[PDB]
Order: sequence, then structure tokens, then C-alpha cells
Amino acid sequence: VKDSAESLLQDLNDFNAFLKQTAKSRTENDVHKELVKKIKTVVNSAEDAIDKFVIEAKLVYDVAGEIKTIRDKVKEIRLNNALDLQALQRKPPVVEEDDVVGFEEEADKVINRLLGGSSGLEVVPVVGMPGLGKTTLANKIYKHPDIGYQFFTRIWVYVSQSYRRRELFLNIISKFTRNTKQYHDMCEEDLADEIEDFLGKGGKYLIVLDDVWSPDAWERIRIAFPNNNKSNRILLTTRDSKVAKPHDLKFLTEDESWILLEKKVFHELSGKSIAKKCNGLPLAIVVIAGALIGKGKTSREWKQVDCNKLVQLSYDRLSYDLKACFLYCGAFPGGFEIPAWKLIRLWIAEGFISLECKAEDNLNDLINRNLVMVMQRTSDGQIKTCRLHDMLHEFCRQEAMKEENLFQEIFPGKRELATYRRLCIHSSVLEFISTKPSGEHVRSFLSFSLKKIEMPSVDIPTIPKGFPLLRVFDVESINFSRFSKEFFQLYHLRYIAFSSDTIKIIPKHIGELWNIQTLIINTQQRSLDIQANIWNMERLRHLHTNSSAKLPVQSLQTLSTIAPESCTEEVFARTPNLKKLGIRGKIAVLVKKLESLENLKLINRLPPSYIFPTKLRKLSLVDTWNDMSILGQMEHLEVLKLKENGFMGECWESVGGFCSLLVLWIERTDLVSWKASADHFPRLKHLVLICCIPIGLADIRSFQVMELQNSTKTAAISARGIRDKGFKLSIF
Amino acid sequence: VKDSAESLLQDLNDFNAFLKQTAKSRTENDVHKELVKKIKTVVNSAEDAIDKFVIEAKLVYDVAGEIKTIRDKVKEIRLNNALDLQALQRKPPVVEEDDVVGFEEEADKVINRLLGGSSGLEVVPVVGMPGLGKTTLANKIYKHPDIGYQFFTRIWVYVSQSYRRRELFLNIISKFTRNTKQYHDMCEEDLADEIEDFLGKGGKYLIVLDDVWSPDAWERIRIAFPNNNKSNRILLTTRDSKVAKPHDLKFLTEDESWILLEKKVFHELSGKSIAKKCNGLPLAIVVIAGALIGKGKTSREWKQVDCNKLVQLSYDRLSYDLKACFLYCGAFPGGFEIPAWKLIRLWIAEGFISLECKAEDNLNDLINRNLVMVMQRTSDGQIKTCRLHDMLHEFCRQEAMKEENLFQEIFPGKRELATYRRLCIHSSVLEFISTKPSGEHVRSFLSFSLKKIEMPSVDIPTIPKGFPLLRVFDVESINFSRFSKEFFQLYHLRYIAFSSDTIKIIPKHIGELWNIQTLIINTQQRSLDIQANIWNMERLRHLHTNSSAKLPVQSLQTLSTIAPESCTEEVFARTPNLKKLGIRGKIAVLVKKLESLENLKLINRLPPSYIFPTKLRKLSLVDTWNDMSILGQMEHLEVLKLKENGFMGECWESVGGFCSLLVLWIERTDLVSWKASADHFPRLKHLVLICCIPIGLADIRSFQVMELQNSTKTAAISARGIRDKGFKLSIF
Ligand SMILES: Nc1ncnc2c1ncn2[C@@H]1O[C@H](COP(=O)(O)OP(=O)(O)OP(=O)(O)O)[C@@H](O)[C@H]1O
Ligand SMILES: Nc1ncnc2c1ncn2[C@@H]1O[C@H](COP(=O)(O)OP(=O)(O)OP(=O)(O)O)[C@@H](O)[C@H]1O
Repeated sequence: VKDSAESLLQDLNDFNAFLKQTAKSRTENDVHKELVKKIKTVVNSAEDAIDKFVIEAKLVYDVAGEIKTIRDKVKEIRLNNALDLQALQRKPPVVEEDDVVGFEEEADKVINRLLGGSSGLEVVPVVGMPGLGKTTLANKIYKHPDIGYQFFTRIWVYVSQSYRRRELFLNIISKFTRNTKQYHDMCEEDLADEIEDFLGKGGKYLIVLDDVWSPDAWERIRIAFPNNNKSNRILLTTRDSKVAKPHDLKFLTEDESWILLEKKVFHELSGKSIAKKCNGLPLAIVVIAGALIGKGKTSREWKQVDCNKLVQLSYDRLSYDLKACFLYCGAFPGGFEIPAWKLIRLWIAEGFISLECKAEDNLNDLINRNLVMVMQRTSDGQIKTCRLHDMLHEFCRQEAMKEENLFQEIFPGKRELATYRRLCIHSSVLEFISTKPSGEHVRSFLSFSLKKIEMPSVDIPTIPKGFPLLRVFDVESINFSRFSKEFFQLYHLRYIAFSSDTIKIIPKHIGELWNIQTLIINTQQRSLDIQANIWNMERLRHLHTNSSAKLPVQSLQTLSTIAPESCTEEVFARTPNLKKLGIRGKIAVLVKKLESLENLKLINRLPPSYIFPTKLRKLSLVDTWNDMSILGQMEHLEVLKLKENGFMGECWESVGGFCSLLVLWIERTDLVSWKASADHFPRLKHLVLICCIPIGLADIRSFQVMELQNSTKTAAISARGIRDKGFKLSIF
Repeated sequence: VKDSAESLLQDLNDFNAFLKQTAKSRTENDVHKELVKKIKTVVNSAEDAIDKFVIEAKLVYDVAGEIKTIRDKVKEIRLNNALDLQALQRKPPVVEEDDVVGFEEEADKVINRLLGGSSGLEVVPVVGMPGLGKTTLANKIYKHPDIGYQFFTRIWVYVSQSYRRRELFLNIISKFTRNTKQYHDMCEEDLADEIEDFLGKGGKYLIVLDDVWSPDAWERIRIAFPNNNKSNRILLTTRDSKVAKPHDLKFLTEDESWILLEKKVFHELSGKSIAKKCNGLPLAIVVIAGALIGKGKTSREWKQVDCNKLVQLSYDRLSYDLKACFLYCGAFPGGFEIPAWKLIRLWIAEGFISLECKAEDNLNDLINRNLVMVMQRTSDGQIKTCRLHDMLHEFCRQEAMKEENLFQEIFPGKRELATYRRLCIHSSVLEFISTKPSGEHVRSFLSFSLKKIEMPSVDIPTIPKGFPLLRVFDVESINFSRFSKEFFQLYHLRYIAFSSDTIKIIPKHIGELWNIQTLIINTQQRSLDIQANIWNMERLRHLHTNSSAKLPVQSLQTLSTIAPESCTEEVFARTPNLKKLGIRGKIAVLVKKLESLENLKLINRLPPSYIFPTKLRKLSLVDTWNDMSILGQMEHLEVLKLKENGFMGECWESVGGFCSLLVLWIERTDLVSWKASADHFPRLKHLVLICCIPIGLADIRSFQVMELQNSTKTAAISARGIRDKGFKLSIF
């Protein structure tokens, strides 16, 4: 059976290489698409069989039969479709010029940015979502009367993914001379020099480089534009934020969306609801208006209404792994606030992806390409939450549900569920669960709902029974009263995330699951006792709990909210690579050996400063004023968060030197008198005071962002005075 | 056998994908055509075998043998014709300039539309049927003396499905300059700008954009035409109505058709009959005249007479499913008024295609492309009936009967009937039935005849016997005295539509057919008792009866003319998705729980307005005046039809406020005095009074269509006065 496993592994590797090769091009051939789907199904079957054999080897007849039948299927596919297997390995946009809604103020903003500045060649980059309207705004600015009056020469160059520098340079030359047959033998650099002479002969010039996709194209084309100490400007529209390094183009409002839809259809509650569902994207409004123009003007045909090639331009530029990472963001429901940490852990568990660094790099790559929107950011600048735009969400859902079978949103029949690979259900979870589903190839069970669900006791073991091959089990919105004997049979589990109301103890049978990477226990009990062999899990990396978990007496990276009785030297000696640590166990009971620790959280007198780790970067104290001199000696502390009565006192005088502090966060304190000088916070950048101000922080060079919340008006006056003395101040 | 069924399903899926791929291109290779026919036959055989196995599993040796032989045939086809399987995956029109008949008034109409209007660039779109004569009319206008005198510049641009913008722009440029070698390096946008200056140098210009097929081409080409506040005009001819959003070109009359045929043949009763059969299409007249010019001028050779590539241009632009939907319209006999609801239900049952929304979208797509003609429209603007033009009817019949075998019109022998898939017989039904036909692969039995046929008792079970695989059974023109035991063996039935004269009860064995989607019972009895398990039919959606059906004590959408004794809470609790409901059961005997209901029909004192459903959009009362104040409180009612003594009274004073009403229909009433004001009908648009007028409706902004019928001349005078005070009034 082992040699059969090796042969099946070789077949699966060749099929995976074929799938990776065919993903480089989109095929419209239906036979090729069907063959690709068949090959993907066989690949999934082979993966499941190999994982089953691996689990049995770690711990057989049915496994052998499955391996034989999958090998036979592979041979049949190779023999039958050999020829198909071998065969499977410029229009500038027309934008609106007459009825442009909402861009009247953004156009003036960009124009005033173009008409003002230094005397050098400056660039005004416009970045935005696919179909946001960057070309429309660039055209409105390009044909504006003020721009035409100020700029003697205006040139519109349409760059794209595919362009020829010689063709572009000869197109630019034709705007100045008609005898372009004299350049048939000059090189592209001589063409650029000729363009430089042409542009320098006149006055100021404005150049619109539309749809720049890489900095390489920008550098190659820029050699034709002189910098002759005149206020020459370049207007650049791009999807990627890297090419702009800007002006982030706005979204249309609800009223503007309705205005655009009404103008496009008619040169109504149903119409207003249709325009509201486009989320301020003019491309969606245009597409839906083109669809509505063909239907009759009847309220019943507009209630039935309640593109794809433009998005594919940026989706086809993603790598093979980044495409699967991007499509997995469509599993989260529409408008959902995706937690970045949860998304990263899910990506690592699904096998798409230190691994955390690569996953954060993938998320930042998706954000830079404007495929993912950021809303919440951490105080230190990291991303906290994100979401997909509704058109991007629809694209991801359609692609991953139809063409890739990455996941299926849920009722499917017994024949349909046998082909599903991942399940995402957030509505009518109990109704689907009561049907007793059974999927032998389902690898993930996702349930992202913000409403808590209590799982009936009679239905407790249905998911571990019907889906025994689960690798990801994210049911943190479902309360599990108890664990059945079938949960411990999920030997393939890598990501487990459950919520509970009465689970005060983790059984030792959890340690029988040696594939666990992330163990998230969201319980409302005050204390939790983890009896499972945490240290015997060789693949465990993160352990998140919201209670005071008590660990039993290398790859581990996070130990969130453990009890201080579990802060022994023996326990900390088993986790040399720990980076984030939290304690929520009556701090008064009590980490030096953790030389890689960066995040520390204590939730409820400070010891000498030499006891705390010297490499700590972020420290947060919750429910625990002159004691801050101990935290001042921390030479590497950069973020300090005080939440929920973290530091209580009346008078605080700044004495210690926070040589590395960048963010100071104080929440729910009784501080009355605070005296400080610029010397005590040399590197301060971020200051947040919520539900709580010496004028010495205006002398700080790095102080640029200050956040204020509800408090006495004297604090608001002090903040306003500090702002008067770019600074960002917000008071609420 | 189950695994054999899965393997056959995989083979059928691959063959279906191949058939979908080859449908994208028309092949003239006879070997390829024969191979495609063979593959289609094998696909049909596999489908029948799989459905037989599914029925048997729901409820065997012969099924296994058939599956074996079909799989062997699939392997043989794959092995023998592998190379053939792998291989299977600009002329502007010349139109008549001398002898153009019938267009003398249409040309003047379009010219007066061109010569009059605003000072902006306006478009006069000419939409029409394939071969209607749009290009001929455009050429007649283009060369008209008045057009030539008024327009200094006239340009004829021939757009088509395949065009190059650079080539078109260089062709337009050549009309102004002969040195076109100076534009060899300018981009298409610079070419459009050059054309803009060329057109703006002179005066008014007329441009004829012939054969525009998509709005994208219109938008791409329009960038070359300036709008310089001169009365510049664009004449556009297209087949699709979407590109015009017009001028619907007329059809030639019978006399004009005969004139054209006589002019074309001779530079007769048989000639007049030939010209009459062209249905006013000049293309058909031209083709038949070219055919007749070769024959001798003998009355016997003209009585023997009693194109295709032009229609294929619009047929090849249809999707794969829309092609089958279009060809199915050719099943209905020539000149037949196809009921839209019946067509949609037939499309859903045949598997071509909520499903009703998609089917209505398909019908509207066919109509917009001018492939289907609309005659009868519902009072609210929906389509009621339609038909195919005789040339499209012939095209659909020929294509679906020869190249696709979609259906066969009927006598065929036992060998020929074994290959037929669908049967359409409307003439000599009894003669064909008496022959005892037997088709093992026939899936549909269509009989669309307007003359009623009584079915002999001895011939009752012949159709369920000879055609046991029936999925669609549309014999609503045939009266069935009783149901034989073979009818209940039609387990594959999805669409059953029969007419009867003495069937007063539906047997419980109908519920044994669980595949039924539409159940139409057209009986002449006053009352009907449905004993079949309607609620056990999980796939049933529509139930249309013309009698007072008595239902027995989710997918259901229509319950037409049920008895009010069947309007219980229990019955209405089983149909939460019902949208259309009718009752014809002595209304005096008696729906709130139906929160999705839109259509309500009561056929024979109103209860308080809070009892009726709040989401009702259309309500019709038949045989049931101050009580209309109850209907006025309906905030969402838009269509109100009163037919056959619906509202009887002498004096009616408008009190209630119809805030949402758009159509008011009153038929066969004794109303004498009617007083109303504009406030009581704020949104009224349509008013119909048949076989039955305050001047307060002229103040209604939305009142644009009023229909009148036979009545006293005082009503006609009132209607004429209202019209005097665009409004559409018709009095008969
Ligand atoms: N403010 C607006 N008013 C009217 N139409 C608009 C507006 N913004 C965009 N559109 C229209 O919606 C579509 C958006 O395409 P556009 O070229 O403006 O987007 P883009 O930002 O350049 O996107 P892409 O990255 O795909 O090039 C076009 O058809 C454009 O005419
Ligand atoms: N009124 C007419 N009198 C004489 N011949 C006509 C008339 N109308 C059309 N024809 C002729 O019949 C044929 C119809 O083709 P025509 O180009 O006029 O149609 P069309 O509306 O442009 O169709 P298509 O959509 O296929 O382009 C041509 O041969 C044309 O010369």
C-alpha cells in the first residue's frame, strides 16, 4: 500500500503541475473546461486518499481500494484526453464625457494639485478600485477649461498591461509632426529624445498616463518627458498603489448613484434600491443601467432586478497562491468585517501559504492592488480588519463557486454534497444541520455569522459524523454545550475555532489530534482548564482563549490569556519561539526567558524594570501613576495601551524616558493632573485618550496624530491648542 | 449499476460539453456534420437510459443492458473519430436604388424627423426585422434631393458584426483628404479628432451608420462625430432594439408585395398568391423572384411554386440555451398566436431554462432582437401573446427538423419514429393516432390546433403506450373522455396539459407522478374535484384549471380557480411562495398569510380593507359601487380589472384614494353616473371601458392611454373632449 501511495503521490504531483500550468491562461473551450474540472476532482480525491493513508499509517483495506480506483481513474484520464492535455498547456476605454456625476469637486481638487507645486516635473497619481472612474476623472480634468488654458500642450497616453514603447513614442511624435517616416530607423531612445525636444520647445505640458500597471512601464515611458524647470505635470491613473509611490478616488454616494442610474436609464423605490446596491461603484451602475434599459418600464420587472472582464485584469495578475487567498476572502458573507488575524490563520490552515509573515505579505499585496479594502488598523499601523467590495465579493463568490469549486455556499442534495470541498453556511444553520448532511470530501466547515447560535444536544455530533475529513472547523458563532466522541475522531483537523457557554475543561482527547495548528476556545466562563497535551502537539502554533486557561504541567507562537499559575519556568521553557503572550488570571499572583516576545498583555506594584523582557515592543495592562517610571526604562517598548482602569491615580508627573514609545493609549482612567515635557516622549507619534493635557508635546517632532474622545471640554480646548501649535486631531 | 450510471453520466457530460463547443461555429464539412448527428443521438440515448435508471431507483436488467450498450457506443465513437473530434472544437450590402416600392412615405417621415429637431447631434434609429429593408430606406433617404440640399456633408459608414475602427476612421478620412499616408502613426483617437475637425469645418452633416449590432460599437464609433450645436444628424439601422435606445420600419402590403414581385420578375393569380405568402418581407419577395426568373412563364410552373445566411447572422449571436428556446417557437404552427405563459412553461419543462423570470427574460431577449413579434400585451405592459414571422418560422422549422432534431412535425415509419425526440402534430391527429405509433425516444407530444378534437375511446391509451418516456404532453386541443391505466405510468411527465368535457374528478394516481411541474386541466364541467396528492408533488409549480377545482385537505406558484372551500388556512400554509391565486367557487361563500401574492382573481359585500393582502398588485373581480372605497385603501394595488358584471350600481362617487393604481379596467357594467377628480387617481395611466366620464382625469400627469369600446355616443364625446384637453384614445 505504501508503494501505491508513492505512485499516487507522483500522479497527484503531475496533475497539480498541469493544473498550475493551465491556470496561466483562461480557456473558453468547453471541452477543456470540463477536462480541467475532471482533473481537479481527481486531484481532490487523490489528496483525500493520501491523507487517509497517512492518518492510518500514523495510527486500510478501504484505503487500498480507494487508492487503486483513483490510480485507475488517473490512468483513464491520461489515456483518453492526451490530445486535450497537450493542447491545454488594444482598445482604449470609452468613458462618459457629458453626464459625469459626483466628480465636480474631485476634479477641482486634482486640478488645484496640478496647477500648484514646485517648478519640477511632478506627478499626480490617481489610485482606485477597478471601475471606480479614474479614467473618467482624468478625462474630465484633461478637457477642463482651466487645464486647457494653463497647459499649452496636453497629451493623453493610454498605457496598459500590453504596450509597445516604439508605438507609444511614435504616437506622441505624431501630435507634433506629420512626417513620421523620418523616424523609421531611429532607436526608441532617439525617439524619446525627439519627444523631449518637442515638449521642451513649447511651454508647460500636461500628460495623462492612463492605466499604468507596473513601475517598470512608468520608468521606461518617463524617459521621453523633459524636466526643464517648468511646472510640467503628469496625471497618472492606476489600480496598484505601488505605482503611485497619491489621490484615492472617492466612491459615489447613494444620491449620486441614484442620479447616475436615472440619467443612464431615463435619458422609484425599486430604482433607488438598485442604485443603493451598487455601493457607489459607477461601473456597476452602468452595467445595471444597460441591463435595465432592455426591460420594460414596469414596477414588476424592476423588482425582479431587486463587469467581469475588467476585474479579471487584476485577478489574472495574481500568483497561483494569491488567487486562492483572494477567492477565500469571498467565503465571508457580504459586507462582513474580516478579522485579519483570523483570515491569516485560515489561509495557513487551508494550505494556501514564517508562515504568518508570508500571509500578511499576501494580505498587503491584495490591499495594494486595491482588491481588498482596509477599514480598521491597529494603533501601531498594522491592519486589523478588512472587507471585500460587493462587486469584488460577487466576483470571488462566482469564481470560487463555479470555476474552481474552492468553496460552496449553502439545500444541496446527497449527490451534490459528495462533490463539495468546503462549506460556508451563515443562514439557517440549524435547519441545514437537522437534515443530517454527509460530505465525504468536505475539508472545511465555515460559519461566519454575527448572531450567536445555540446548537441542540441531539444535533451535536452531526458535523464530525457527516464530515470526517474536516481540516478547518470555524463555528465560533455556534455554542457547543459538550463535545461528542466523534469530535476526537477528526484527526485531519488543523484549524478548530468553537464558542461555548459552559465548557470549563478541555478533554485530554483533544491531544489525540496532532494536526492542530490553531486552537481557539471562545468561552464565557471565567476560568478554563486545558487538560489536553498542548506540548505534545508538534504543529500547534496559536492558542487563543478569552478565559484564564490553565496549561498542563517550538512551533508555538501565541499563548493568549493563560493563568499566571501556568507562567512557570518549566512551561515557558517549552515555548522558546513565543511572540505574543497574554495573562488574565488575577495578575496579583505574579517571562524573562522569552527572548523573542513582542506582545505582552496582563488583565486583572510593578517589579523592577530589569525583570520585564528587554525585547518587548507592545505591552497592554488592563484592570491592573508613578509606576510608569518602570515602563519608561523599557528601551524597546513602542506601544503602551492602558485600558479599563489600567493605571489609577490622581497626579502623574512624567519622569521616565520613553526613548522608543510611539503610541500611548489610555482608556477609562481617573487621571486628573498630568505634567510632561518633550524630553520624556522623544518619539511619540500616536496619542489616544478615551473616557479618561500638558503643552509640552507640541515640541515633539514625530507627534503627528492625536485622538480624543468624550471627556471634559478643558481637554478638548487643550487638544485644539496643541493642534494650533500634518497634525491629525479628532475630538468626540 | 449505480457506478455504471455515474460513468455514463460522466460520458454524457463530456459529450454535452463537446456539443456546446461545436455549436459556437457552423461547419460545412459533411463528415463533421454526420459525427455531430451521431454524437447527438448517443447523447439522447444516454439521457433516456439515465432517466429510466433514476425512475427505477426512485421506485433494471434491461436498463443495465442499455447502459452497457450506450457506454460501448460512447467508447467506440471516442476511439474511431478522435481526429474529427479534435478538429471539431467584408461585403457591404447591395440594395435596390431604382425600383423601391412602399417606402415613399416612410422616407418622408424619416426625412422630416432628420430635418426637424434641436440643434444638438440627434440620432434617428431604424429598427426592423432581418431583411425588412432598413438599408434600402437608409439609401433612399441618403440620396434624397431634400437631404442632399439640406446636408452639406453626407457620409455612409457600413458597420457590421466584424469591423475595424482604424479602417473605418481611415475610410472616413479619405472622403476629405487624399494624403492619408500622414496618418500611418497616429492613434485611433487622433484619427477621431481629425475626423471631428473635418466634420466641424463645414456645415451640417448626415452620417448613416448601417448595421450596428451592439451599443459598444456605437459608443466606440461615436467619438469621431462632433456636436458643435449644429443640426447634425445620424441615421442608424439595426436589428436589435437595445442599440436604438426609434423608427420601426413598416412591412409591405399585399398590393405592394405583388408590385415588387411583378417588377422583379417582369422588368396572375399564381403570382398574387406567391407575393401574398411572403408576408410583406421584401427579402422573401426578392428571393422568390430570383427563383421565378429561372422558370418558364407557364402557369403550371408557377403553380408548382405555390435568405438563410441573413437570418443566421442574428441566430448565431444567440446563446446556447436561447437558440433552443428560439427554435422551440417553430413548433407552433404557422401564424399561430403563441401564448406567452404557455411558451414559458413549455420552455421550463423542456429543460431549456426564478425559472419564470429567466424564461421571460429569454422571451424579451428574442423580442428585442426582432426575432419574435409581439401582438397582444397585458394591460400592465407585460407580453400576452406572440408569433414568429413566416420566414423565421420556416428557418426555425428547417433548422430544428434537419440540423438539430429538436422536434419533428408530422406518416413516419417505425424506423424513422425511433429517432424522433419531439412530435408536433396539428393536422390529421386521429389518422396518425389510429396507426398506433411507437416512439421509444420521444420526449414531447405537442398538438397546437385551434379546432377541438374528440379522442376515440379505443384510441385513448395509444399515446402513453407508444411514448412511455413523455416529459411534455400538450394535447389541450384533444378531449379525453377518461384516463387509462397507461397514463399513470408516465413517470417522466413534467408538463401535462389536457382538455376534457366530462372529467369531474382527478384520480389519486396522478400523485404517483412526482415529476409534474405544470398541471393544466381545461374541463368544461362547472366543478372539479382534485383527489390527487397535490402537496406531495415536490416539483409542482403551476396548477391551471378553468373550473372550481377542490384541492385535497414550497415550489407552488399558481393556484388558478380553486374553490373557496379549499381556501382554508391549512391549504394556504402549504404554499408560502404562491404569487397568483384565483377563485371561481361562488365567492359568496368567502389569503392573508400569502405574503408574496401579487395576482388575485375572484369569479362568482367586500370585507374591511385590512383583510385583503397588503402586497397585492393586481386584483380582478368577475361576476361579484360605493364598495370601491375598500379597494382604494390598497396602497400597492396597481391593476384593477372589473369584468362581466364585476361592479354593479347606478351612482358611483369617487371617495377612496388609489395612490398606486395605474390601470383601471371596467367591463359589462350598468354604471350610469360616475364622478371623480384627479386626486383620487394620482397615478392613473390606463383606462379601459368595454360594453359599459367625469372631466377630472385630464389633470392627471400620468394619464396617457385611454381605451373605449361600444357604448353611447355621450361617452365618446366625453373621451374626445378629454383627448382635446402623447395621449392615446381609441373609440369603437
Ligand atoms: N462619475 C461618473 N459619472 C458617470 N459615469 C461614470 C462615472 N465614473 C465612471 N463612469 C462610467 O463607468 C465606467 C467606469 O470606467 P472608468 O474607465 O471610468 O473606470 P476606471 O477607474 O478607469 O477603471 P479601470 O481600472 O477598469 O480602468 C465607464 O463606463 C465610465 O464612463
Ligand atoms: N421597398 C423595397 N423595394 C424593393 N426592394 C426592396 C425593398 N426593401 C428591400 N428591398 C430589397 O430586398 C432586400 C432587403 O435587404 P435590405 O438590405 O434592404 O434589408 P435590411 O433591413 O438592411 O436587412 P439586414 O438586417 O439583413 O441587413 C435587398 O435585396 C433590397 O434591395
